[PDB]
Amino acid sequence: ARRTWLGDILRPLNSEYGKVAPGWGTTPLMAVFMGLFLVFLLIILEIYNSTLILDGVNVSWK
Amino acid sequence: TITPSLKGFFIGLLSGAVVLGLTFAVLIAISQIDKV
Amino acid sequence: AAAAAAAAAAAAAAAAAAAAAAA
Amino acid sequence: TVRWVAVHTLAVPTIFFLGAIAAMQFIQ
Amino acid sequence: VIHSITIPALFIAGWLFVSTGLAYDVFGTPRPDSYYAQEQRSIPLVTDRFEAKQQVETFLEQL
Amino acid sequence: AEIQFIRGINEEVVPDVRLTRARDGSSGQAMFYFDNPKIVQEGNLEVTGMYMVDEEGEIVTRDVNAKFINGQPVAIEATYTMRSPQEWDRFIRFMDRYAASHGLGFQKS
Amino acid sequence: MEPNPNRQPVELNRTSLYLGLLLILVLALLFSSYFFN
Amino acid sequence: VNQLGFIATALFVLVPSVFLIILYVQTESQQ
Amino acid sequence: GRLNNFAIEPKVYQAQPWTPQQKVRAALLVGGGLLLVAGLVAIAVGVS
Amino acid sequence: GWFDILDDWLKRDRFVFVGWSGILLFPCAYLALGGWLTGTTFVTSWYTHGLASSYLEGCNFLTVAVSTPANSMGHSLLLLWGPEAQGDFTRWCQLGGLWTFIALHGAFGLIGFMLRQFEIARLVGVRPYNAIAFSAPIAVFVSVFLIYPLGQSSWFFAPSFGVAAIFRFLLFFQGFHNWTLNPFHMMGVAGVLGGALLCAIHGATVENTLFQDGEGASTFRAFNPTQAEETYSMVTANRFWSQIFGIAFSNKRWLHFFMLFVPVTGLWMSAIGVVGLALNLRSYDFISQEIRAAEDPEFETFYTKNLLLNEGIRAWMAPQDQPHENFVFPEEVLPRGNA
Amino acid sequence: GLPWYRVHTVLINDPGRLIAAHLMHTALVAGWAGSMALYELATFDPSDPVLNPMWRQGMFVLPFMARLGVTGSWSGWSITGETGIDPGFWSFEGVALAHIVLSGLLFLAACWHWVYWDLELFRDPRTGEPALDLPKMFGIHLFLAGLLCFGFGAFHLTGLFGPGMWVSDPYGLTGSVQPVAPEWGPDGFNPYNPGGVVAHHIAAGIVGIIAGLFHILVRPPQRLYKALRMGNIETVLSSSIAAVFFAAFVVAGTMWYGSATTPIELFGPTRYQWDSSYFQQEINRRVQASLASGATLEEAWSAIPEKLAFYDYIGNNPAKGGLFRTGPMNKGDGIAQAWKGHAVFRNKEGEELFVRRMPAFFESFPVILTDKNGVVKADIPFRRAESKYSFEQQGVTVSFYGGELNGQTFTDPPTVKSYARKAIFGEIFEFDTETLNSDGIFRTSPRGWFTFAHAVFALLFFFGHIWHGARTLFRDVFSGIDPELSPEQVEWGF
Amino acid sequence: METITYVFIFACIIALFFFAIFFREPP
Ligand code: CLA
Ligand code: CLA
Ligand code: CLA
Ligand code: CLA
Ligand SMILES: CCCCCCCCCCCCCCCC(=O)O[C@H](COC(=O)CCCCCCCCCCCC)CO[C@@H]1O[C@@H](CO)[C@H](O)[C@H](O)[C@@H]1O
Ligand SMILES: CCCCCCCCCCCCCCCC(=O)O[C@H](COC(=O)CCCCCCCCCCCC)CO[C@@H]1O[C@@H](CO)[C@H](O)[C@H](O)[C@@H]1O
Ligand SMILES: CC1=C(/C=C/C(C)=C/C=C/C(C)=C/C=C/C=C(C)/C=C/C=C(C)/C=C/C2=C(C)CCCC2(C)C)C(C)(C)CCC1
Ligand SMILES: CC1=C(/C=C/C(C)=C/C=C/C(C)=C/C=C/C=C(C)/C=C/C=C(C)/C=C/C2=C(C)CCCC2(C)C)C(C)(C)CCC1
Ligand SMILES: CCCCCCCCCCCCO[C@@H]1O[C@H](CO)[C@@H](O[C@H]2O[C@H](CO)[C@@H](O)[C@H](O)[C@H]2O)[C@H](O)[C@H]1O
Ligand SMILES: [Fe+2]
Repeated sequence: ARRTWLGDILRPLNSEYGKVAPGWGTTPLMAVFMGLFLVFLLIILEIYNSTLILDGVNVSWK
Repeated sequence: TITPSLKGFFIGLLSGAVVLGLTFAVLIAISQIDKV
Repeated sequence: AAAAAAAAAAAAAAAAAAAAAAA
Repeated sequence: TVRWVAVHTLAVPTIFFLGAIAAMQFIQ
Repeated sequence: VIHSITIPALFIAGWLFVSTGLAYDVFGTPRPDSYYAQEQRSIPLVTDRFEAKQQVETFLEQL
Repeated sequence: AEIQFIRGINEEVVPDVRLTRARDGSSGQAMFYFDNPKIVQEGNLEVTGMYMVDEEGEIVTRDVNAKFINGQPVAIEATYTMRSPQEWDRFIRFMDRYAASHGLGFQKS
Repeated sequence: MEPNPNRQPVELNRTSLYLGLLLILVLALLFSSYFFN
Repeated sequence: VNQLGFIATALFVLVPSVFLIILYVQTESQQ
Repeated sequence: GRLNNFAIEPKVYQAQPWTPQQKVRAALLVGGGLLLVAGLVAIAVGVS
Repeated sequence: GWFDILDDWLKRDRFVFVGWSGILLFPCAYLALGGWLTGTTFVTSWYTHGLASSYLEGCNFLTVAVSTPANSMGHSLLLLWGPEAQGDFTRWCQLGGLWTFIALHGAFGLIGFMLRQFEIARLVGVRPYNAIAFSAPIAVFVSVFLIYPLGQSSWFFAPSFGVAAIFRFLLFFQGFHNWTLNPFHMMGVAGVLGGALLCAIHGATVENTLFQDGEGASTFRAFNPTQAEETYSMVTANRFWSQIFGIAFSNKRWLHFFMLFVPVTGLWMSAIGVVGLALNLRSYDFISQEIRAAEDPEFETFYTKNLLLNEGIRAWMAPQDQPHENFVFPEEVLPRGNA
Repeated sequence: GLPWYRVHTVLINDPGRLIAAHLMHTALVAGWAGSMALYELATFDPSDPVLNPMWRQGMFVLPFMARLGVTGSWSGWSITGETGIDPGFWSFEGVALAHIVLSGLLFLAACWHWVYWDLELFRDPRTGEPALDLPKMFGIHLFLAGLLCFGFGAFHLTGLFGPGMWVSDPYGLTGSVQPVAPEWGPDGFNPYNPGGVVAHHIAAGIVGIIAGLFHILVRPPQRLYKALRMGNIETVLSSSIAAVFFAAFVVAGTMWYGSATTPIELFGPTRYQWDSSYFQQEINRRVQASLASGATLEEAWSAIPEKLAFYDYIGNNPAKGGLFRTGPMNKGDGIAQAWKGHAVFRNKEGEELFVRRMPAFFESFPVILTDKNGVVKADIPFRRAESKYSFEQQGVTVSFYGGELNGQTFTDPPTVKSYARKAIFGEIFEFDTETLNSDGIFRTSPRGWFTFAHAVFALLFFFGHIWHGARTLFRDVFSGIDPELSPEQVEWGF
Repeated sequence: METITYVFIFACIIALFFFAIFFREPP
């Protein structure tokens, strides 16, 4: 193999190839953040569809 | 302010969250009972 | 008015180096 | 708790709807 | 195994839903005498979006 | 100390087994070769996998495909993988309990 | 040194050639009218 | 009437067929 | 006869408790990133 | 304790399988089918379309439909708590919100059914080719019931979940879109017709070239996921069709990949055509044929005869199928063949 | 041994030749962008932005340059049309030659990465196999994407270092590239507010930097590492195809319904501006507000600009097109020259008649003239039908207020029939049918071609996601070799 | 030129039918 300069500079980043956290890790944090993104995507869709009309938000070209 | 549309969105979000929590709570309790 | 962004570069550019090194 | 819901979620509005449809023929 | 608690009370529950005239009120279906108003040959199509509920209950006072 | 195809019924034909191991003593399956088993003849039931009953629980092998010649099934070849040593020692224990009771060679290469 | 041992060969037998030529020819017979308009 | 519509039909005929023909006469040489 | 090609996945091993070497680099990651985002909200104020 | 007990309860053996996919499938599928049954039994179409389309109004099985919402609703989701109905179930049933109920539930029930196919194949340990073949009805449902009204004016121009409403939808696409002349449609017709033709020929020749006809018929043990493919001979069928048609399969794998391949591709190309027809980007006319029709008025093909029939479908079906436009066509402007 | 549909899969096990193929694909995309910009720079007519804008000429790549700030070329014109400016280097030609030399540099790097494929960066030091650290790679790529998102939003679109973006009025009359301030509040989720786009790239850049630092420091849990099959390269391709078909459906939606990022001065009007009669209400409101201040009908209708009446024509909305009707709209009905005026129709007693307009769902529409109430007074019969309400029995004339024909009244019935046949299309315009050899058949906008192409591409990428997620999760049955066993296996015997 | 493109594609289809029936690939 070739031991280039950028191979030695960018090595610590390709070093843990299958290193996993044990157990469930941060999956409940990921689940509540996915629920927050789902509520966010819903709000944005119901603003564009105008099925959630807000004070000062006029969804048109005005 | 709170619009009727925003308040109805809150009603729909709480009823969806309820149905989604109630289905998983019933399934978790039924799975914990029939634990073989 | 107030130099908010002017001095923000210093606190935003020095932070980049921290990551780069510790990387 | 068992597959007894198959009769409680598919036979109850079926018998209700056949009662409605059998009532529907004696109109006008 | 055997199950005969209430089969035919559901049939009368379905019969009294239609025969009394409850299904027209629950599902909003108009009565066969109550399609048009007493003077006009117009169909009450909803023309608005956020006034549509008030449009339908504005039409239902013509009957 | 038995092998089942249909939970309740047992396989009374001894399979030709070819155990395999990784060099790191971590993973390795076992290619089974049932030569004319009793499940192949009649039965008319439905196999839901190879069930390997024991006294320390059970090992299920879903990879179970039968070989046919001219419309007739003649041989059922299954393969079970290990992927962990805690299932490897369970399979070697279920193998020692099977080769004690039915009679098998263990001709190690 | 090593010439990247991965270069597996490409097969395309004659019955694959016939099927692909049938696909391209009937797609051109279908879409020729719309390309000519 | 398209003048360049005939080129589209010729490029639709020729270009995948040249790929399949090169792939076949290149696989008969060493498969 | 037709061949295929699949991916060779690396071996799954659990993450060990760290050392000073990697702990101080995780600290110089987090303490770098917090003052980085603290500068970015100041640029976000200065452009609004 | 938390998760593996629920995972082992769902993947357990039962009368029906209900995996992790069943929690998405069975409420959505049950509510879509139930909303269709309670819409064709009770819910009218009078305030949206101006029609009577329920069993309560005296219709048969062919003329009931849970019709689309009104054109003034636009592409609104029509939630029960939404700003249009505002909790009123009567006004939600009258404004056409049952259509959006059935459509969104049919979408998430189809999602849950294809996840169920992936889950059962991940259990049995097979390759999930059934979930790849189910990508075609999902693409047809998404291109027709979702993408086509979302590219049009509103949800009003959509199939209205009936039998005769589906026949109106076919006549609407003939009249307003010239959808038979679309090449993507023609690939859809050819995929479906070749699939049915492949279905009949394959059934006819497995039932003919059986290994044991009846005379020394030792009934061997049959397993169901082989779909009875031990019982016939490949060599006799290849010898038959090489002499009858001049071309025949010699693989049991490529033949069945061809049976997977043909109507899924057919159905995927018609999905591409309906996605183009959402933006009215249809294949209506050949331009040089219009120039040759304008050059001399004694030129007539079957295509120029079809354009006058589409003109007739448009101008005669248009005041009743689109009553929000308020079309007043006099008898003098309506196209007649004796004019 | 590989079939034709599997020849690209030799790059699965070598991270450097995959870099070479990705670098070539990017060299191809940048070369198309430069070439498309050069071909559109050749065949462009920047001599009339009022009635011949870039959405009328079929310019597709031109508006995505002009949307972010590229106004003006080296030849000495502008998109706004001032015919002398100094834009600097960043013209249309400047960014075209920039993408051309970028395509050449990425091709040279693709050639280097294809020749020098085997490096130490792609191998582990323990085993001999090539392995990539994907859970980390997503962190460095998300940190870079969030850094460039925050940089582009907080420095470009605010105009603190850059031009702005394209901002216009509600009717597309006065619109140029101006710096726009970020909108914090609920008005930033209005899609037609340009401040929400800036506020969006500031906020999503900060959240992307935070999450990229989260992955660069936190390893994945074991449960979803084995569940989502990480360490395989194909789950990354699965979920990336999912995100990219979600994104293609979102851009087809915001192209078709319109937003602040797809304005009508660059891409053309929408079909919902015809379906609601959006510009006709503004034209009528402007005529009535002129009529209230002591004006005639000629002075009220003559003050309306030709661009606002050009948005009120059915040949400009993108739902009047064809799939194989190719090219620009100026092949479709000719180059527009001047607004004729407002056609006003009478009925020989003095009653004003109104032409019933053609809706988009009709390839041909009958000419029907109504009253204010909707009673049909006159029409044109079909071919040779008994004409009761015909233009000669009813005595229909036509008057033209404003525009080219000012105050000209036409009484002879074929000319009134021709003007009513044109007046079913909206406002009537003068069209140069020659010099492009234009047919009479309407074409569609770049709005319609963008929405068509990326709804089709998003639908096909859904099938690509199904196939790749099925190939990822079912690897051991599609191959025959379980992925969690080491391939250097021996045998035992039994 | 317009007709002969259709006749050329149809004639290549018939020639492919002849090469597919009689010059078929042996097993
Ligand atoms: C104050 C902070 C702020 C503000 C003002 C905005 C403002 C905006 N964001 Mg951004 N956002 C932010 C923070 C913010 N964002 C943060 C912190 C994140 C997380 C990183 C995001 C992530 C995000 C996403 C993922 C999206 C936005 C979008 C938007 C826009 C919504 C308007 C629109 O056109 O939607 C139009 C889009 C929708 C209404 C979403 C549709 C959702 C679909 C229906 C889901 C199902 C799709 C699936 C494939 C099936 C389709 C089936 C179909 C074929 C029938 C607007 C510019 C949207 C955008 O890009 O618009 C162009 C968008 O999709 N944002
Ligand atoms: C997202 C892609 C995209 C979009 C939306 C556009 C949009 C536009 N282009 Mg650009 N263009 C593109 C990519 C695109 N282009 C590419 C990749 C090139 C290089 C070839 C060009 C080169 C180009 C030129 C040279 C010109 C345009 C012009 C135009 C305009 C007219 C388009 C038209 O008539 O299409 C017509 C579209 C069709 C007829 C649809 C084609 C459908 C195909 C053939 C279907 C194939 C079916 C398939 C074979 C079936 C397989 C079945 C199998 C799986 C079983 C419009 C603004 C014209 C213009 O006005 O420029 C100023 C113009 O002259 N473009
Ligand atoms: C980022 C997107 C992306 C990427 C990187 C891949 C990559 C891969 N695919 Mg997937 N796929 C995708 C999206 C993608 N696909 C989409 C959208 C679909 C539905 C259309 C598919 C459906 C699919 C199937 C059904 C298969 C793959 C297979 C493969 C593998 C071998 C590909 C090959 O050798 O083709 C070689 C291709 C050719 C020699 C010629 C193809 C010519 C096409 C049909 C027409 C010309 C296209 C034109 C040049 C490109 C412009 C593209 C642009 C407009 C999008 C490879 C890992 C194969 C597999 O899994 O191997 C094990 C496989 O069987 N793909
Ligand atoms: C027919 C639809 C369909 C099917 C069968 C699959 C199947 C698969 N997906 Mg894909 N996916 C889909 C659509 C689908 N997907 C859509 C639309 C997206 C968003 C872009 C994704 C995004 C996605 C990602 C990012 C990944 C997958 C993966 C997978 C694989 C594992 C299962 C999984 O993660 O499910 C996902 C679960 C679902 C699709 C069910 C969603 C149910 C939602 C939450 C209901 C929401 C109700 C809603 C709130 C009601 C409001 C409606 C509103 C209009 C009012 C499998 C191949 C994974 C994989 O490839 O691993 C190798 C993977 O990483 N999916
Ligand atoms: C004018 C418009 C015309 C439109 C086209 C109409 C013709 C359609 C015919 C059917 C298409 C192919 C279906 C079988 C697919 C297949 O795969 O058949 C293959 C032969 O294909 C082929 O040779 C492709 C060429 C098809 C020639 C058709 C001649 C028809 C006879 C006309 C005269 C009758 C007296 C051979 O089988 C397979 O071939 C190989 C495929 O990988 C493998 O070896 C398989 O195991 C298997 O043997
Ligand atoms: C290497 C392999 C090559 C194989 C060739 C296969 C070609 C297949 C496509 C043929 C297109 C039509 C060609 C004949 C007419 C013509 O020539 O249209 C051209 C536009 O094409 C184009 O803009 C090509 C780009 C099309 C993008 C539109 C979206 C496509 C999304 C993909 C969806 C897939 C389902 C140019 O238009 C012409 O040029 C105009 C002047 O610039 C004039 O108006 C002319 O009258 C004429 O319209
Ligand atoms: C909508 C909605 C909902 C839902 C509901 C439901 C889900 C319901 C269900 C319902 C159902 C679930 C129903 C059922 C029905 C059934 C039926 C209706 C049946 C019928 C049958 C018949 C009629 C039969 C016939 C026959 C045949 C087939 C042949 C032979 C002869 C005879 C006659 C026997 C809710 C409230 C939640 C919410 C709101 C919305
Ligand atoms: C070497 C070099 C150079 C150069 C470079 C160049 C010059 C480049 C170019 C490049 C280019 C020039 C590129 C191009 C590209 C293109 C493309 C890439 C295209 C594609 C296309 C497509 C893909 C299409 C498809 C299709 C069709 C066919 C039609 C219809 C539609 C569709 C889509 C289907 C220089 C000197 C600077 C320097 C450095 C080095
Ligand atoms: C057993 C089957 C026997 C079938 C017999 C016919 C098979 C071969 C037919 C090939 C078609 C060639 O037919 C020939 O086409 C050219 C067009 O290129 C026609 O030419 C026609 O169109 C051209 C445009 O190109 C005009 O300039 C010309 O004025 C007009 O007559 C000829 O009038 C016709 O003779
Ligand atoms: Fe079969």
